[PDB]
Amino acid sequence: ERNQRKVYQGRVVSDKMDKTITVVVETKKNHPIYGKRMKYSKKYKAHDENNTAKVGDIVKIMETRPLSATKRFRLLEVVEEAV
Amino acid sequence: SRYTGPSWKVSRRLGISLSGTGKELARRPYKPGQHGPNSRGKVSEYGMQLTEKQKLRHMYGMNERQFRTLFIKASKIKEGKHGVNFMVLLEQRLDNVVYRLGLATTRRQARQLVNHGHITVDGKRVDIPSYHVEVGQVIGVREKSQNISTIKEAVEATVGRPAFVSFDTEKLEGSFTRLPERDELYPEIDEALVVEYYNQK
Amino acid sequence: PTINQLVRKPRKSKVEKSDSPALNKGYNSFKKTQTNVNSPQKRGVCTRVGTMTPKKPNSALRKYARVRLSNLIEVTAYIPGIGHNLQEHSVVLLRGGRVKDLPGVRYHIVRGALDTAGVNDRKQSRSKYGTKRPKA
Amino acid sequence: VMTDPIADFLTRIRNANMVKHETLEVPASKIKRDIAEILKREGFIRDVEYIEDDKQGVIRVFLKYGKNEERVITNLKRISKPGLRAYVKADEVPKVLNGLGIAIISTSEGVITDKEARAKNIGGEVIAYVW
Amino acid sequence: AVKIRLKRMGSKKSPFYRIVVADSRSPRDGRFIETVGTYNPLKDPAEVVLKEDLVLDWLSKGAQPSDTVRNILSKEGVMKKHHEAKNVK
Amino acid sequence: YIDPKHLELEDRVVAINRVTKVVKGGRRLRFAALVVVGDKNGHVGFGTGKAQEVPEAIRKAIEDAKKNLVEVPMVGSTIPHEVIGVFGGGRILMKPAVEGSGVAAGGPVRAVLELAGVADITSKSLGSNTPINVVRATVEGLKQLKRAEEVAALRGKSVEEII
RNA sequence: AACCAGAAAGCCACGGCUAACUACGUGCCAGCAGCCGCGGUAAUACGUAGGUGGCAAGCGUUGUCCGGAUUUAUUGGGCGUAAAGCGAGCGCAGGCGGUUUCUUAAGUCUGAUGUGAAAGCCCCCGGCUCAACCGGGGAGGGUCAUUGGAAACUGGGAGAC
RNA sequence: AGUUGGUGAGGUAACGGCUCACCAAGGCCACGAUGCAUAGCCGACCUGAGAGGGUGAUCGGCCACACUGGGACUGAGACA
Repeated sequence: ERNQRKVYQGRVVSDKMDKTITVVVETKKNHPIYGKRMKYSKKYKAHDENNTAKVGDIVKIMETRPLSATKRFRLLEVVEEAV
Repeated sequence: SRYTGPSWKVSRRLGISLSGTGKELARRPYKPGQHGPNSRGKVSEYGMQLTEKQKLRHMYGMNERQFRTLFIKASKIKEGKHGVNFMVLLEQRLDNVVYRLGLATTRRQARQLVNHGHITVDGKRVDIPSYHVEVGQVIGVREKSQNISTIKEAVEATVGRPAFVSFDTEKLEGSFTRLPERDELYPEIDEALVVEYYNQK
Repeated sequence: PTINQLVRKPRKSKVEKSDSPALNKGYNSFKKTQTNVNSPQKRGVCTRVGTMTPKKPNSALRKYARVRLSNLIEVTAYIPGIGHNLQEHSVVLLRGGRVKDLPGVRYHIVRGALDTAGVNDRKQSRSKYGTKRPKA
Repeated sequence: VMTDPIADFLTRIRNANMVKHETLEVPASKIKRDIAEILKREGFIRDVEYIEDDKQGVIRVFLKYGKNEERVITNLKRISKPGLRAYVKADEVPKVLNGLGIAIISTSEGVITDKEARAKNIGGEVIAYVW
Repeated sequence: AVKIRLKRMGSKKSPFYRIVVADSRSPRDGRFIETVGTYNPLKDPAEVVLKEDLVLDWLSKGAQPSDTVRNILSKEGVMKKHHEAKNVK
Repeated sequence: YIDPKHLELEDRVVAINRVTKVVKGGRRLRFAALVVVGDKNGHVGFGTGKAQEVPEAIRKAIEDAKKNLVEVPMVGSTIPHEVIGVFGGGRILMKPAVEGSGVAAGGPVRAVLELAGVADITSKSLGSNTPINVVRATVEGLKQLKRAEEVAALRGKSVEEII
């Protein structure tokens, strides 16, 4: 650790694939011309080891290196899970 | 050319003192052309502003293209007024230091003498007509031959030595005295139509 | 309107026309392409020349010529003045400008700018019509 | 549906000012009382009193009229209406009528005027003008 | 193969150079890394204005000045101080 | 308010109109002018009349115009603040300016502003352009113009904590 | 450095907008025009005459882009009759939301640090006998990036009326 | 439909469906995917009060092309 990466929060949508979850980070921007707070979403694909998290967990992830055919972050910590 | 007539037919249509009562009036105020013995209608407010501009153009003979740039830089103060400080900056010309102080007689004596290079200033020969003369700048009249008597023929009939620039005789030294106003230098009238002509030009 | 109705509508604009659409060559070589070519003037060859009558309230015989250009499009044109240096089957160079009382024409030719020559007596307005100044 | 209470409060002040009488009854809450205190210490209001049993307010407003039946508060309008929120940084703070009026800014320390805002280098959300 | 050298910035007949460090692949007036001092060709003696914490700390990084640049920067004895003072070790 | 005709005057004719009334047989036709009147120190007014010749019509307009006089409060020979006046389509924007920057105003509004003693101002017509409603909206806007000592003396507070 | 003002001035319009004229032969034809519009003994729109009127080796014309245009109006527009409330209802998704306690701090503001190449447009000062050329400084190039704080308002969680 | 993931091997200056062999059917989309058409991008330039609108030719930076389309070799470096 002589140089930091970028860590992102978010929750989980779907993880039907092996060793792989799907993380949605989420924020609000402005319209460039008008002014209200539009919201939007992305779908990352982060690598997991051994089926840790499930559907609906807030989890956080880190930028890693190119790990597969574009699934590129590593899971850190199941934070808050419900059923 | 910078002059395209007798300066009599052209200055008839205007008929103004030109400018600070340097008087040449013999038979100016009757009408030019061959509409002259007959009458004419009223004047639009565009025409009055046009005659104001053409008045301040046949006075000096200079250009449009430098009047704009000299007009812009009077907002360098930024706590004060523009066209008044423009009227200040309009007379720090090397031609204006000749005329409004008492270095020689007339503005065309200034400009003809500074059109070929027959003056010196500050240490070497110069030729630039529109030099931004500043405070403490001894302007000479080619001191290598300034003791020809026509120079001292010109110095004696003084235009005026106000508190904006002082004058000395023995060396022809002119130095900016104090920060003037409108009431002293060109008392006091003609400004209004020029700045109106250059607002939406 | 309101705000998020202007978000999901793009708030469009009011695209302008032109006035001289035969000065924008819809190309004819090699493979007969389109414009890149915003022009001040074109040339062409005349195909018939004659006269036509104007609208209300005027009453004369306005003289015209129909000229097909380089860009393979045919537009009628007007010929100015009394006495013309541009006639049947020659090069002719075009201005852009519409004559009002005539219907169905929006170009008139320049004349004095090619093979054509120009003025004879207008010593004050001699910019138009092609002829050098008599220098006395 | 009463989808904004602050605009209701401000239109009640304008409607009471326009037909020129002295009292005003407002079902009220915490931000309304705070901007009432802002206007009171800035004196656009003559006086306020507070009466609450269990519910919204009410705040009774004692308006101000001049000594020859003239009106001292002349207009009043919102800025950040709910749907287009408006935020102003600490060196974009407006100065209305060359400072002749004031402006209500909900800063990160609370609800103050613009002069107190520029004397702390804090922007924030602008609620409304009054002048 | 970095190489500190000149860069011509004239008008039409009156040049004005700036001593600048650039890779040799780059053109005469293209990019560089930094501008280390300058020199009027005209008006001998024209000044070598420097911070001179750059030349001393830049040839020590490893660079090679050209013909004119070395033969005017030898007037401050720059690397001779340095490889004199490589005995500091 | 009961307007004293004791200060000086100054005049400028804004516009004249030749105006008809069709009657049986011929056509009646009348002239009608529009003249603002001021002292260029803070009392300006306007008025209009109509007649069948220009000098009598402008005499009637001046004679009408001497019954309306307006404050036009000043500070530093410039408006205190922003003014937007509205009268039947005359939206007229006015705004204080920098010292010496001139008058930025067209025909039927420069004659109002210059004849009151203002030299640092911006203006823009916005909507109506017929010369009567422009002048009426101009004076309607200047009527809305407030004053420093007024606003400082209205509330129980004083001046110099609001500047 | 010996002698000259000699070698050495140009171009389009004048019915209104449009400041910038008067008069002569031309005769609903020949013609002119950016818009309004002129032509049958008048064209103050063809030629002539002096003028008049404009920038400083130029001057008119064609074509293209921005302004004036609040004539896409966020700043900054509207819908009774002028263009413009669907023939009317039920409702998925979406937009927006009563009062209050605690709490997170996504949005919020702010301190410090890193960068926003060189040349440009600026400003100050020098030289180029004044245009152009170079020099050192600064807002100028972020909705930036990291690190530290506030919980007033809107999101979020636990509750309360 | 090598499309998305896992296992193993090969290969590359190195990670990786980049390529193979096997197993499971995944992935992207109204926050506009896929399809058609136009266009090199930027410092900047013109214009405007400003928000903006238009353009990317002189000079500087990057990318891409060598009659048209493929393919390798030498070489630290080219698919020249």
